[PDB]
Amino acid sequence: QISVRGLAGVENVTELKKNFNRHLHFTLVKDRNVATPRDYYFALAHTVRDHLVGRWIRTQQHYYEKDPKRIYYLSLEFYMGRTLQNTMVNLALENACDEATYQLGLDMEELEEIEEDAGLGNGGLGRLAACFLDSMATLGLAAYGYGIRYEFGIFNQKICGGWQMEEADDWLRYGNPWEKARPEFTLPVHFYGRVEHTSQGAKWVDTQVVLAMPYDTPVPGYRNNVVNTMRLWSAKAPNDFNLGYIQAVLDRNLAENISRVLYPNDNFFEGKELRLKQEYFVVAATLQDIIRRFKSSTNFDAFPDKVAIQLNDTHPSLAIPELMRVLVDLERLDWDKAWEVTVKTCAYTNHTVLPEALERWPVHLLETLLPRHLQIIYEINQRFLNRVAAAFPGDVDRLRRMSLVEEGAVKRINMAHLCIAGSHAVNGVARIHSEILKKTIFKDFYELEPHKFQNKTNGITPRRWLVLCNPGLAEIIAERIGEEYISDLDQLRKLLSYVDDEAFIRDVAKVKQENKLKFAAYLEREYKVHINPNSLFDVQVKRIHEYKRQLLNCLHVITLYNRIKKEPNKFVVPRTVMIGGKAAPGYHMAKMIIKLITAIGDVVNHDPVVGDRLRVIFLENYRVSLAEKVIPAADLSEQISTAGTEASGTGNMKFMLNGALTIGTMDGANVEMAEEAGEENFFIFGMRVEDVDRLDQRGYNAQEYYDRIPELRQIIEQLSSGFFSPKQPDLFKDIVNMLMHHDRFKVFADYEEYVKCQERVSALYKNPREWTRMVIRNIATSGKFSSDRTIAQYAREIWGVEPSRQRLPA
Amino acid sequence: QISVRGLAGVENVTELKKNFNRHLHFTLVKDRNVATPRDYYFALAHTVRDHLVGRWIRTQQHYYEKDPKRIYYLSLEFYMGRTLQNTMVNLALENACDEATYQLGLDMEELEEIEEDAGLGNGGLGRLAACFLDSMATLGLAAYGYGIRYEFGIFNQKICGGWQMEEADDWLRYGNPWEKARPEFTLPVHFYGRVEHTSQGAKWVDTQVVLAMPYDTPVPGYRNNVVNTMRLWSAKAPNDFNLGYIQAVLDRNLAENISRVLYPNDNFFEGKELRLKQEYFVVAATLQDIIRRFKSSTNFDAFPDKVAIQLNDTHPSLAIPELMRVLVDLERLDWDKAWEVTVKTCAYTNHTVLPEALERWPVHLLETLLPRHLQIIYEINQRFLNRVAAAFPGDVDRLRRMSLVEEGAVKRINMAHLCIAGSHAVNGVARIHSEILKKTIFKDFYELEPHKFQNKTNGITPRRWLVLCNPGLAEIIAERIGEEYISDLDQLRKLLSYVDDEAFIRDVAKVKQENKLKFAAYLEREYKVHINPNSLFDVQVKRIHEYKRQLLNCLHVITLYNRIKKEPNKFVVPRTVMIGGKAAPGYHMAKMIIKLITAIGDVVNHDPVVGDRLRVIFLENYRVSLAEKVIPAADLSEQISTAGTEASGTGNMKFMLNGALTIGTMDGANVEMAEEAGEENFFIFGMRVEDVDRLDQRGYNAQEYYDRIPELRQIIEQLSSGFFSPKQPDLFKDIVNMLMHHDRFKVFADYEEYVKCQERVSALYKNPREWTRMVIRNIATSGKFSSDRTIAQYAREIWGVEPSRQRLPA
Ligand SMILES: OC[C@H]1O[C@@H](NC(=S)N/N=C/c2ccc(Br)cc2)[C@H](O)[C@@H](O)[C@@H]1O
Ligand SMILES: OC[C@H]1O[C@@H](NC(=S)N/N=C/c2ccc(Br)cc2)[C@H](O)[C@@H](O)[C@@H]1O
Ligand SMILES: OC[C@H]1O[C@@H](NC(=S)N/N=C/c2ccc(Br)cc2)[C@H](O)[C@@H](O)[C@@H]1O
Ligand SMILES: OC[C@H]1O[C@@H](NC(=S)N/N=C/c2ccc(Br)cc2)[C@H](O)[C@@H](O)[C@@H]1O
Repeated sequence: QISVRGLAGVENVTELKKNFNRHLHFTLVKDRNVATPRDYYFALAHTVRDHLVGRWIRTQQHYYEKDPKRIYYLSLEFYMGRTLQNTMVNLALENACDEATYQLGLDMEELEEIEEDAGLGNGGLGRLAACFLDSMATLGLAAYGYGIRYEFGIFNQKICGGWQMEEADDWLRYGNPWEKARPEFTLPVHFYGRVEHTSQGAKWVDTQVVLAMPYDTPVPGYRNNVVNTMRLWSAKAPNDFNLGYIQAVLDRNLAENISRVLYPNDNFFEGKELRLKQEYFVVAATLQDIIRRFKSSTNFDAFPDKVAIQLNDTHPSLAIPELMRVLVDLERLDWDKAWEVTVKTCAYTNHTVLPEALERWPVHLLETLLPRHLQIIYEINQRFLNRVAAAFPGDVDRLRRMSLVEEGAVKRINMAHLCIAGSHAVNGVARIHSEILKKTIFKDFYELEPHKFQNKTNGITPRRWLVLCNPGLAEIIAERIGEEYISDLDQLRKLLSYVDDEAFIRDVAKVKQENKLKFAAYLEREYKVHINPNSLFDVQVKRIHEYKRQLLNCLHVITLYNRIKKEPNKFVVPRTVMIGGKAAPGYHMAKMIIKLITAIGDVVNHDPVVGDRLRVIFLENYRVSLAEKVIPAADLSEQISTAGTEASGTGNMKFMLNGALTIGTMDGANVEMAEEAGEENFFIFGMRVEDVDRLDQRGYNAQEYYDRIPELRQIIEQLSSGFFSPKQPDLFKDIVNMLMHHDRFKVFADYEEYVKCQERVSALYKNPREWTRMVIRNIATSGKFSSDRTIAQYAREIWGVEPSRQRLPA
Repeated sequence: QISVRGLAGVENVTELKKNFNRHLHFTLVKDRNVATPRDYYFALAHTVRDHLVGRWIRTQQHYYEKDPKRIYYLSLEFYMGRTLQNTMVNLALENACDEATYQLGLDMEELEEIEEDAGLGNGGLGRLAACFLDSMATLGLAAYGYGIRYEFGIFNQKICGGWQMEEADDWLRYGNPWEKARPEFTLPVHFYGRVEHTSQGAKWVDTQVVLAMPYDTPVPGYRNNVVNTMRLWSAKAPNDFNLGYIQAVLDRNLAENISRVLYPNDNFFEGKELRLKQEYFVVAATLQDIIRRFKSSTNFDAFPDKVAIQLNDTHPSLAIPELMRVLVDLERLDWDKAWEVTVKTCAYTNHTVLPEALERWPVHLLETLLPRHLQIIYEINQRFLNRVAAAFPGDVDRLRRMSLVEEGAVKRINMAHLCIAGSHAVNGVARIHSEILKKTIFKDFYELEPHKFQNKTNGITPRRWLVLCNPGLAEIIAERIGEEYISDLDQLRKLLSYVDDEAFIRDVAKVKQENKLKFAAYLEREYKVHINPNSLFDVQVKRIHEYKRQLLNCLHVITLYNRIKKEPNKFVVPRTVMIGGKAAPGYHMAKMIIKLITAIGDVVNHDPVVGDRLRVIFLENYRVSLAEKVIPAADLSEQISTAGTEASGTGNMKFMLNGALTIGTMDGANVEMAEEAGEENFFIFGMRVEDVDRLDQRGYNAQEYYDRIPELRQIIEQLSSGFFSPKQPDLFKDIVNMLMHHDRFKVFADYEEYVKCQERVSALYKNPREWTRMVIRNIATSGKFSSDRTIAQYAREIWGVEPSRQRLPA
């Protein structure tokens, strides 16, 4: 039907149809009489996956013959979403499969909805890993993603009585057609035990063993015939485990619990032993696999020439002492040589500045679980601190600030300090974030080793985040500038010469309207909720966090409601305000915020005076597949974190690429987005980082704002008095108290500017032509935010490898 | 190569080769450079399984269109062994696959060794279920096997220092190519809760729910294109289960533990809650599936015309009150009608008379776990006992003897009594066993309802137990009488006219010698143990039980050793004595017996004076795949249970079919085997049932035997003094004490006759011609012991269905 979806050739369509029937029969053991919709999905998945196989074998074979430097991306999170459409897109099979299924009497889009998200991540960090894998394959890098195959991913969110309920994400229940178990590479991982010092070095003995079994998932590049591997480890008990009899067999569950569930606590570091076990498990299995592949090329001098390990935050930081352990204890390298190898191999990416999220493991935990690693960390620390002492003689406070070991009630290891010490490169994920790292939280480290600190501004893949989710937009763009932009997103700049083109303006606006109608219909069908598709779609989707300031959004919503109620017969630009995102299960304030949003909806949506001029909807179970639907439909992207708190954001880039305008603070990548598009084409408001700093020095007094802004006072009074919870008048007392007395994120301080800026948004929307021209100016300058650009920068400036857009033979 | 293995046509071989390569590539994601032996096995399994698919779909479709009466065989055990060769045999694909793999440079027999046994049973009862499934498919019956998909089957047995060690049988670790998950038939099973009595009947409420997910395995008939289903249930937690967060997800293991492991305690009934849960789980899921299929044909009068449920022992006895529960509580049938339906639907097969194996569930367990079922059982009991009281007025002791409820310390439900009450047919498994049921343990029930009691003598499938495991024997038989005997085993009688045929005598003896050489080589290669292949292979393989009297065998072995040591330069017929079998992990005496056997081996095998004249080997990890190897190799089958204790035995029939002579007591099916072959062609010794009864009346005094048999005294003295355990002189004091003071199985009482009978065995073996002629007389009369005969009897006399040897279209 549409051009960017590929050719639907006669031969290909015929072959797809016959392979679909073959799989239905031989693979699913069904005929058309008894086949369920799920059977049809699986038949299609197997049909498509067959096309990856040759490319996958020949890609890995090529890496064996050419022996390039290998990139190992270590993450505890890979937020992949669905795989079927992505695979079809990257293989140019979409139209052919659509035609083939149509002729078989099936709707392919309906089949696509059957696939579970691989929800193996929490939010931005997990999704970044996934975009990165796609870009590495598209850029022809010999790259592997390594993580954990969680049996249960991020919980499914249900809203019951306005409250978040969690249910287990049993995503493997029907089987996963995109994975291949690799039992021949099953590896032992060691825990507990004790250290013995012999004549010939230390030995880690009396350990408990858990097996690590790998599962490989393909990562296809965009039409280049490259298929890379994501290898995820699953925990398996050894067969003699605990081996009264019945109990011993049942107790195998204990060992296998390691890979059972993704930790969803993205707000607050919890020193939980099971989490520590997960972190070591992925690291130990991965490093043995890396070393095996390196040997199948004695001389570890060449190790950093053939291996790069990227640590996605500090979660896999144990790679540093584990690499030392293998090199010193097993390979018998001297300490200094081993250390040089380690440093040159490892690089570390930081994803946050919030102190409560920093991993600081109690020493007593590491002592019991990983006694040899603790010893190694102590030795790393002593040698590192000796370097600090030599560089800054007499600066004793610097020594305690930089120590990997934190003294206090419980001694802790600061994993970020370990990562900086043991890496040749440290990067933040947006220019302002990387600057904050050099100036504030890692200032001491920057002063010691300034060459280590880099920036790598985040990006998103334009395959999933434009071609897949918004084919209508991709197509009208391709009609004018061709298809090359899909793997060279900077080419979108050519769209600037179309900002005055009446045909293009009409098409951009039409695609948005179509996306909005489609989403308005998705809401009615799957959720029985009714929305006005001519309203401005005002969207804030992201995990619920105080720093992300969904509360500020709530305050605006109530302001709009109160203004309408005050002057009911005055015209206002109709809005559909959509907020969605999951709260970490133990984060009380975040759960209260969700309840607030639904409570506002309950009042606003049923007020007859309001009509269809304002609607507040909580988007349930926000996840990658829902993002693919809502983002193309959005007019306004809410990116309103307190300046200095959102390291980068990536949702912001998704909205920019898909034709929404952004209202945002100068925080994270918003700064660079505004810089690319021009500040005139962005709705910027609020404190800058410097203003926040000024406010902290003075002391933040929320009362001052309450006293001087009558509209804000009214909202707080409504919240306190039970206007939004008639039967539980004090329901929101925690929220009011926090806002009034302990708001780390200065919600009131940005309120006035936010509301005024929102008025300017409404003003522009009244003029559809000018709204759309500004939209074109955003899309046209979104090129920098391709993860292809990000990955090319990692490759050249950190990994020491050249990307390549050249095809492998088909 | 050999005729009974089918045609290796050019077209078929070419197609097998190409489908093998297709699976290696597309299914296993490998090419020949990196493929492991296990990959080759899987490629072959997938190639063969493709051939089942059309037949499987068309068989089930046929049952839907013709709507025959369906047979549901309920068992907690299905001891299937390996599936690959069996599938090839039943599809006539063996030679073609052998040729195809040969041309690809692979040894098919080597590939076959890679397959794990499906070890979903303990011994005879589990293996009987498997033979029965094969026969039901071969006889064209619309039959389903229903059980549990245990994650862990019978433990793998390791021998360490002469002691049994158990390890988990992780048989699904690499995936099972013979199963298809059927998620659309996932069903809820209820536990705990409480009963409410409303205006309109009882209601079972506040239950905990565990999901039952079915997995289908094909059961191919012998060359008739019939493929029946074995459906095994797996336990799955519902998604809102226990839904702090992390723990709730980890706790899902609790629910799923139901299908985790097979109970291996075949010696002693343990009232363990988890076992009770397994029993209800299989019953509840199966009955819903049965009823669903029955409705997809309101009127339950026709239920017994369309449904037969066979209960394999009392393990699925809860089917009776569960059927009542569904009929009364859910369908609202009156009690008496529901009961009539239930009785006409259910039949019960008893497999033992040993009191300690009888299931007697504590009332307090059923009260908590299954409160409604207990109420139903109480009501069944009252109505049943009212019938007893009317039939035998004033016989108050009969009332307490026949009650389903046993009074005592803890009240218990006698599940065997429940099964008799609620079934239209009760059968034993060999003529003498069924007689014992009528005369002793169920005498009261027989007197009340004599029409209910039947015999169905056990059988084995001649597909697995001749064609598959002994193709050489199958072939020399087919050369003379054709191939029809394979599904009509009575035709083996035609071999009687060959007992004087010199060519046939030579061939029978040659096949045995070849089997023995092959097994002698298997022992050296996989276990590094050295045996003389010209010795008599004296084999006792079966689970270790006091009643099976492996100890009696041990006493003979020691007798032979002592006689050799006494007269070293006298000629004796060389023997290789092989004993194998697993002991239930909590059965101390059985574990002591294994240690005794190995301890005897340790002395006997290293005595220079003995030479290669006597060797004692413990066959480690006896299981179906090992039985397939050792049984064809055996000369002498040890079937030496105390008369009245082995209900049937089936190992006995396997040896008879494969050319071993039998030394045995007149117990179980041995009686009928001797009757078929003629007593002159069997080595019968020892007490008959009547002699055992006489001895019990008098009182069994082991001392008397010890005092009057000098050779027996010597052995006991050697055992006591530490001759067989020099470093732990008292190791075997438990064994001696048991033999001397509390031997329920009268080992000493059969000793003299056993030893004398064994002398007659040695005498015959000295004359190979006469040995072989007697062997021919055994094989030729083994026809009655085909499970095809057994199943045809069940079909006609219990299920009310006619078997059919007619082909379905290919
Ligand atoms: O879903 C059923 C099972 O499938 C198995 N896959 C097998 S046998 N072949 N896959 C081949 C394959 C071919 C191409 C791609 Br692109 C990916 C996999 C997986 O190993 C199991 O984990 C899984 O549960
Ligand atoms: O760079 C990608 C994105 O990274 C995000 N960091 C995230 S999701 N950390 N999660 C941390 C975490 C900690 C413990 C657990 Br258990 C789970 C998650 C930043 O907040 C975004 O600004 C940035 O765009
Ligand atoms: O082993 C990998 C997985 O395979 C799956 N089988 C699938 S997808 N098709 N089978 C088709 C089939 C075709 C013919 C026969 Br005869 C039996 C099964 C099973 O459902 C899983 O339980 C198993 O783990
Ligand atoms: O009819 C087939 C065979 O049945 C056998 N019974 C067996 S294996 N019962 N297992 C009972 C059992 C009880 C509890 C558990 Br937990 C496990 C097994 C008889 O002993 C044989 O004589 C007979 O030939």
